[PDB]
Amino acid sequence: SGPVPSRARVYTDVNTHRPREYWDYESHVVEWGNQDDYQLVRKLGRGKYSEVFEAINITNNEKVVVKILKPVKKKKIKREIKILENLRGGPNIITLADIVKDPVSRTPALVFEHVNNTDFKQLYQTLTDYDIRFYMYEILKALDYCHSMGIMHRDVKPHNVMIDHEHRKLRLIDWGLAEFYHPGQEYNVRVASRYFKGPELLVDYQMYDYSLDMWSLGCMLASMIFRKEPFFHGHDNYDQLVRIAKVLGTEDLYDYIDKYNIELDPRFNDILGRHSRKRWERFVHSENQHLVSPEALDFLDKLLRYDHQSRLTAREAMEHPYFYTVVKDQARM
Ligand SMILES: Brc1cc(Br)c2[nH]nnc2c1
Ligand SMILES: [Cl-]
Ligand SMILES: [Cl-]
Ligand SMILES: [Cl-]
Ligand SMILES: [Cl-]
Ligand SMILES: [Cl-]
Ligand code: NA
Repeated sequence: SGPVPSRARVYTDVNTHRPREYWDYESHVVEWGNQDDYQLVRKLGRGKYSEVFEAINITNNEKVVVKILKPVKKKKIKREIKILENLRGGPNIITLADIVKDPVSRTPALVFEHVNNTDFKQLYQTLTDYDIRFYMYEILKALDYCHSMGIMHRDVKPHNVMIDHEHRKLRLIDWGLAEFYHPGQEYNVRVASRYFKGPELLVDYQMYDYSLDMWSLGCMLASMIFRKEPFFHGHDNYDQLVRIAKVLGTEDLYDYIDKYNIELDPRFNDILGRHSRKRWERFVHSENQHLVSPEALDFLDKLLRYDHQSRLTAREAMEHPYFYTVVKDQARM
C-alpha cells in the first residue's frame, strides 16, 4: 500500500476558496517591460537560477535590484512572478516593482525595490539574545503571511533573509522555489539547500505543506543560539538524515516512517543505526550559553520534529514565551 495522505493543520483550503487565477500561474499573462528603463550599476551575487545586480531606474533615479532569470522552464518564471504579485505588500516580503525583458537577448528579469545586499548569514553568528528573538519574530511575520496566502517558500535559509541591521528591517527573498499549497498535491522533494531540508524531503514524502518552512526555520534558530553553522552538517542528502537522527534519535524517526507508511530508500538501512534523542544541553558551551535559555530550547524543540504535523505553525511559534519581550517592546513602540 502507498504512503498515508497528509493535510496542512492551518490554511488548508485557502487556495480552493480563491478564484482559479490566484493560483493557476500557468495561465498567468505577463506584460513584459523594457529592461532599458534600468541601468545596471554592479553585480551583487551569483545564484543557480539568477544573476543579481544593483541598478538605477532612469525615470526617477531610484535604486532597484535586478534579478536576471537564468534560462529555466517558462512555467517556473510565471510561478515566481505570480507568487511575488500575490504577496506584494505583505510584512517583510520583498516588493516586485517591474518585470522586463532585454530587448536584444529576450532574457526575462525581475526588478525589486532596493534592499542592502547584507544577507542574514553575514550577521546571524554575531547577534545578542534579544536580536535573535527580534529577527526570528520578523521572519515569522513573513512566513505566517505567505502561509495564510496559500504559499510555502521551500527555501528558507540565512542567505534568503536580507537584513538592514541599522534600521532593524528584514526581507524574505528568492521566491523562485515557492509553491502554492493544495490539499492532496504531491510536491517535488528536490527543493531547499541540503542543511535546511526537512525529513519529509530526505525520506521522499511528497504530500508536505507549509510546515516544511518551520523545519528550515528551526535549523536557522539552532545554528544561531548554538553558534554551530550548519547545525545538521550532512555530507550528502542521505548523511543529512543520519545527522538529524543522531540528535532527534531513531525511535521518533521510525515511528514517523510507520505513521505515514513511508517506503525508506534501501541506502538508509545500514547508515541510520540506533540513536537516543539528545538533550539540547549537550550543544551548550561557554561561547554560546548567553544565547541559550529554557525558552529558546522549548521553542526549538517544537520546530525540529520529524512529523511535519507536530511542528508549530508560524502563528503558534509567534505565541511562544520566547517572544514575550519582543511582543511587549513592539506594543510599546
Ligand atoms: Br531584493 C532581492 C535580492 C535577491 Br539576492 C533576490 N533573489 N531572489 N529574489 C531577490 C530579491
Ligand atoms: Cl545577549
Ligand atoms: Cl544559507
Ligand atoms: Cl513541486
Ligand atoms: Cl551535524
Ligand atoms: Cl541526553
Ligand atoms: Na543560558
